[PDB]
Amino acid sequence: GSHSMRYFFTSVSRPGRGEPRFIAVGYVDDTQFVRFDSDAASQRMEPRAPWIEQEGPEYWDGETRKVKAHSQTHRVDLGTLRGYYNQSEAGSHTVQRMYGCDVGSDWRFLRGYHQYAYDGKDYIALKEDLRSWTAADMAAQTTKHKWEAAHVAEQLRAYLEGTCVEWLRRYLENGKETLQRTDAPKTHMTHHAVSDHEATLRCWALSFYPAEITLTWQRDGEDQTQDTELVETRPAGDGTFQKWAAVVVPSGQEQRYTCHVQHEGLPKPLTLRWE
Amino acid sequence: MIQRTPKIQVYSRHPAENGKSNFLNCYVSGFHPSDIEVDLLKNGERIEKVEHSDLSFSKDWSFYLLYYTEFTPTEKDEYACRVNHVTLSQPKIVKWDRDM
Amino acid sequence: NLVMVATV
Repeated sequence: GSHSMRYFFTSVSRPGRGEPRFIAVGYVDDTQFVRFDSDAASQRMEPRAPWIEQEGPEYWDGETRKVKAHSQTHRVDLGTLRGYYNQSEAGSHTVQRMYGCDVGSDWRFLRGYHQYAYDGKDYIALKEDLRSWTAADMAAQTTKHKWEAAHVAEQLRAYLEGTCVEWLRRYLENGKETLQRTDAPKTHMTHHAVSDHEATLRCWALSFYPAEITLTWQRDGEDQTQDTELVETRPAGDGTFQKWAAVVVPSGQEQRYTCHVQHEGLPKPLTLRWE
Repeated sequence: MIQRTPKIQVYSRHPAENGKSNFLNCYVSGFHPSDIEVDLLKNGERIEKVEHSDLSFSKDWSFYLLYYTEFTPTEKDEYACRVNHVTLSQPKIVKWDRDM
Repeated sequence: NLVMVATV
């Protein structure tokens, strides 16, 4: 359906222990394709998807160039945020920045975004219209002004509506076998006897792509959300995902319960039943 | 100065089949700040050739990481995960239940 | 493909 490109930047100070940690990751949909890590050897932007490896020197030299410009801008930011907030040079603090663009099934621009965060909390963010900002508090107000006076949002809106999406569209072809795929969940159920008056019923979705999925239990057709244990959707490690939902059933009523799976890759919603 | 406690899942990449080689996963997520210490254990001993994904984060800004290592299930060996974080009063250990 | 990069 739709598709997205997103870059994630984690910048963490290490006072009396040197330069800041700076990590950059890049994703198209749920697939990472690149990484930068201040602490690694190459100081290059490295590929983490096999489709991107044959991009060329021009691409790699540029991404490295830019990823290092980010690194530096983030090295300054950490100090500037120490000041805004009147904080000690002793403290280790964290900055986070996420930006990316989305195309619809038309592979036509749909939306862009840019969020910045100091210490796990919203700082400033590009609003949906990509022409104005939302400073979260008093400190971010200074940035909001600074950035409006720099016409920062003009420059972002342009990247997001151009470079961003055109390259998102590029990658979707360069890795069409990976990215335009739809690995439907491999599903099955299990039954353990938590006691002799009870038994755990667990619904498994394995090896699916993308991550978006929905697992739900029912008793007599009626949802058990209140009484269901959902784990977070988790990485299998091979570019697919996993997830399970478990209910406890008083022995005898296994018949009453059903599990339900909704995914992109299923033509019809699966209705599992312990029957 | 927010602070989130790490969520921990210990699981295998493929269904666990004794004698057949696999990858052991320890997925920690929802924590803040980013400093975290994750080990995988085999019978209560640290595994040395363990790797981890690149630091990324969710919609609420909390961080998540996958630690993984090639391994082969046997009837005997008990594998587990050990996680230390600031929000954790003491190193947390989560056993690996192949048959979950 | 990366994006300046303005500081706070």
